[PDB]
Amino acid sequence: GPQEYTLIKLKIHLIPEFLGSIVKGREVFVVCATLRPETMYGQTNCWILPDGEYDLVLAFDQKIFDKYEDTMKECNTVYICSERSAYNMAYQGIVPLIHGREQGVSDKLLPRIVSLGKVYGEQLIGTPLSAPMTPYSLIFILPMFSISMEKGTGIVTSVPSDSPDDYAALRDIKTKPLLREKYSIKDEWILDPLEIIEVPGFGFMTAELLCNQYKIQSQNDSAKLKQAKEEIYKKEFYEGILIRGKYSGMKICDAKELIRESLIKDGYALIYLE
Amino acid sequence: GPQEYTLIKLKIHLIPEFLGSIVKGREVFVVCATLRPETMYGQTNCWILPDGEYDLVLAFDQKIFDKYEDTMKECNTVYICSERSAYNMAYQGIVPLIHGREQGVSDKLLPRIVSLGKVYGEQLIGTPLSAPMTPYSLIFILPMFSISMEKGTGIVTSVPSDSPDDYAALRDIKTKPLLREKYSIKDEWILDPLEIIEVPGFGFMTAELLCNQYKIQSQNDSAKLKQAKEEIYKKEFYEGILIRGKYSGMKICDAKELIRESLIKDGYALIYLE
Ligand SMILES: CCOc1ccc(Cl)c2c1[B@-]1(O[C@@H]3[C@H](O1)[C@@H](COP(=O)([O-])[O-])O[C@H]3n1cnc3c(N)ncnc31)O[C@@H]2CN
Ligand SMILES: CCOc1ccc(Cl)c2c1[B@-]1(O[C@@H]3[C@H](O1)[C@@H](COP(=O)([O-])[O-])O[C@H]3n1cnc3c(N)ncnc31)O[C@@H]2CN
Repeated sequence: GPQEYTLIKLKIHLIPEFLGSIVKGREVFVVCATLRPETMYGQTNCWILPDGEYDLVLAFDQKIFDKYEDTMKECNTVYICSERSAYNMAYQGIVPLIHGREQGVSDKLLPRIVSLGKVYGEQLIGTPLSAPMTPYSLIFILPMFSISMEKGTGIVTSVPSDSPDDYAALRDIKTKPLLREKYSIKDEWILDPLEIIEVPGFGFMTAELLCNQYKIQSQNDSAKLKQAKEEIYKKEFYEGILIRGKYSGMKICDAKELIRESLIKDGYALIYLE
Repeated sequence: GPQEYTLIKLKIHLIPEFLGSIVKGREVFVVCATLRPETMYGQTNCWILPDGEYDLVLAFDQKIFDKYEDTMKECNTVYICSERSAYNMAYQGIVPLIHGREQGVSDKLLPRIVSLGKVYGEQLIGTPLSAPMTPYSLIFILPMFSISMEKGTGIVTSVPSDSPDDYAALRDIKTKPLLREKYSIKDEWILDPLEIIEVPGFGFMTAELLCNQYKIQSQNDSAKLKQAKEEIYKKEFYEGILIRGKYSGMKICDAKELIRESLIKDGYALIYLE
């Protein structure tokens, strides 16, 4: 590193009781790291690690505070993310830090994030979200088992048309009916992929082709997925043509940063480094 | 961590040729991390690791830039510090980042610091510096061998009256005449300690007493130094009375943050986390 990402804010549309008691009326967002802001037009769902443990982090609504109470008064926004990502967010001014009282005495200043609580990925499966740019009104949180808690926020947005991982993990849900009974996954949470990008070689549903081309059978086949992902990434950046949005018609390489800046302008996204 | 520090900017008063060719007319500062902003009244010298390798980092004069040339135009300030500290500075907005061209292709953004070059601590020994708050007009860079390159910036300010390390390392220079011949250390670079803080138990030159009390013989006796340092730190914060500056008369615990904020206001210091 360091590597640069776009942090995508997915707004919880209906906050459940178990969070509502802790967040007390604040806006809550699930926050995902992506390398591909231009693909937000094709989001079908959101991915979380079922046994991942995530923080409920107090965030700026968009200086290190001395009082917990003043931060709590001044921030009306919570981000669900890995503790680890929250610290990176803090260094970079995205969430507040306070001078913590949890250890030591007043002769040292120990900056800490304000974490209201802890939440397991499992508990969030089924949560409705307003996401930017996708035509779907609401998309839903679903389990992905390939998620590393040591990268990004541990939360990942799903664009199955142009991500081999996302295609593979949604297919595992679509086929394996034990998986759906287990996590109590309703049918209406599983949304259809969307055509968003033309790749002149492969057409408009490039992730499925590549998953067939590498003979990928589930989300777990990581060595092959890695090869699919590296191929799709470069070919789509240089040769992919957007068929959605303001920059419809343009190549990804020419539109990507413009799309990213409009998401940032509109409050859907932030620049993030780790 | 994370731990909070004050970054002290020590301005090079006479920039030598070997740096002048690389920095090309820019203001240069040597940057030190301290836990004790209130002790800047007693600075006698600055400490560097002789075989430490430091960056010449482009800094804001006080958004990730796409062009090296625009950063170079917009920044007239260089900070000498460890590469590692510079990255922390970058995350925290203290020095610019650029989208680097050193590896890969334009499909990924790789934020990098702008390092003009490399410099060994040895090469800086004898450099004259304007430091804040000390009565001395100029203080000088000298070698300290206990410095860890994995902490702070690898550069440390020297307050021998109230730091056991600083007292011990200056004494090693004062006594050991081979050490002075080796690094070519002139006499006029070795400045006398200054009384700055009364500790009701020990008086006004508390570091020397403690070095005697722990029977500390050189800067290398780290296990004992650790005990001296932990004792002096807490006793001075809670019981130490300043005899210098605007808050002369006051206890350190009441003056410390006020002093720190005035250094920040006046452009001598910055808040720094690692
Ligand atoms: C690798 C190509 O990634 C692609 C390719 C196509 C598309 Cl359409 C996308 C992405 B990408 O998914 C996120 C993020 O961008 C990408 C970050 O990859 P890097 O190795 O951590 O640098 O991996 C995914 N990611 C982020 N955090 C993750 C985590 N904790 N665990 C597993 N995967 C994660 O976003 C879109 C929609 N998913
Ligand atoms: C430990 C008490 O430190 C004292 C005690 C008294 C006084 Cl008057 C001072 C400090 B203190 O010296 C710096 C800095 O503050 C302190 C940081 O200690 P922590 O363990 O890295 O958190 O250690 C020192 N330090 C910073 N970076 C260092 C490094 N890379 N290597 C060795 N020591 C370093 O500042 C003043 C003037 N020197």
